Amino acid sequence: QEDFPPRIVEHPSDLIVSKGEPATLNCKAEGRPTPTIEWYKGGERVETDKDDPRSHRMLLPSGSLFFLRIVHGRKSRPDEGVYVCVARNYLGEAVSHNASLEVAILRDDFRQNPSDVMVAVGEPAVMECQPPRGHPEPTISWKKDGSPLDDKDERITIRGGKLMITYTRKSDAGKYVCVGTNMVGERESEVAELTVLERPSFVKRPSNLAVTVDDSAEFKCEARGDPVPTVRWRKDDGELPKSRYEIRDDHTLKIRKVTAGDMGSYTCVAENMVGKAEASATLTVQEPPHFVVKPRDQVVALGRTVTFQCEATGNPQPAIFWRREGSQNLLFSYSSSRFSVSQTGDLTITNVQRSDVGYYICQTLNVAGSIITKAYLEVTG
Ligand SMILES: *[C@@H]1O[C@H](CO)[C@@H](O)[C@H](O)[C@H]1NC(C)=O
Repeated sequence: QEDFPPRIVEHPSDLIVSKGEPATLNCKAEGRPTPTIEWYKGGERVETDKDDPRSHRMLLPSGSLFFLRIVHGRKSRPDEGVYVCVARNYLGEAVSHNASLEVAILRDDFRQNPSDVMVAVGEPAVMECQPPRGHPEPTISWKKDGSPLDDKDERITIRGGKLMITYTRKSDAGKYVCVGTNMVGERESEVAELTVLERPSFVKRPSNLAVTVDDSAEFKCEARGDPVPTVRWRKDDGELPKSRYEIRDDHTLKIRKVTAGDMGSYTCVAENMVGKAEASATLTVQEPPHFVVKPRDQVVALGRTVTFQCEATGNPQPAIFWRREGSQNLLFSYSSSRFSVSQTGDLTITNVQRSDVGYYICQTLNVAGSIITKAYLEVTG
């Protein structure tokens, strides 16, 4: 067929190429005679090996341009740019579509590094990140203690450049890093430790104690929490007894040679940086009984009613009971008879008879002590 002008069949395609690696910008054209190919970087002639065999750019018989390496530095940049191939034969000129030849880049320092988080168990946890500068744009991923982290958990959600934990479990604690990845490689960010702190609480709390005079007293107290909580005893109404207290290694409070006045309430206090827990117990000093009111010997006329007063005060409130001098039968606060004992301790004999004559013993007792006193009854006409 009679000679024809050039017609570009294949055009050069845009290309992003890794730091120092060969590149190929394809360009095929038809025409008779075979059209000579020339490359132009923004209109300027590209000096190839088919111009000077010292240039790192090679023009192929297939009309394609091969780059043996990519030149990108702080002083020179002759490979990066916009290219067009031109097919020229006996009569005619063909110009192709343009193509880009950009160097792939990925910097070191991050646009935003993940920061540490100190939360309580259950509180949500968020982590912010932005990858280091890079073209094409780097893709964000996360790692927990070397191993890669997944969105798989219902709570864990990775969106854009954020990490969200809806509720924290102790198991989420650890060292976290943000990974930026494009074609150049990977960049692992700065370590952002996440700590799951527990508020203070009591494993074993104090028990209310009743202890008599001169005996020692013990109040047990064990606490938990992360970080390990400091444990310190209080005295709600004053201070601890100088030279009479001792805080053991187990955290238990001991008051030696107890004397009334110690009688009150003591508090165990557990405290850490995330919270504070308190627990109370009372100490009961037990004083032996003493007679407020003692019965007095009295004469009652036949058939009338007599009351013998007996009132006592001790710690705890001491119980009271009567008994006739020779008898075994003990009289308490209610079968019924003419004899009765009031709640406060008084004995009342109703419709008296000559048989009722004699001493009536009053007896008070509590865990600490016991006291006795009597009074005579004289039945007359
Ligand atoms: C590349 O071709 C486009 C048309 O697709 C044109 O807009 C642009 O100016 C050309 N680029 C250069 C640097 O000449």
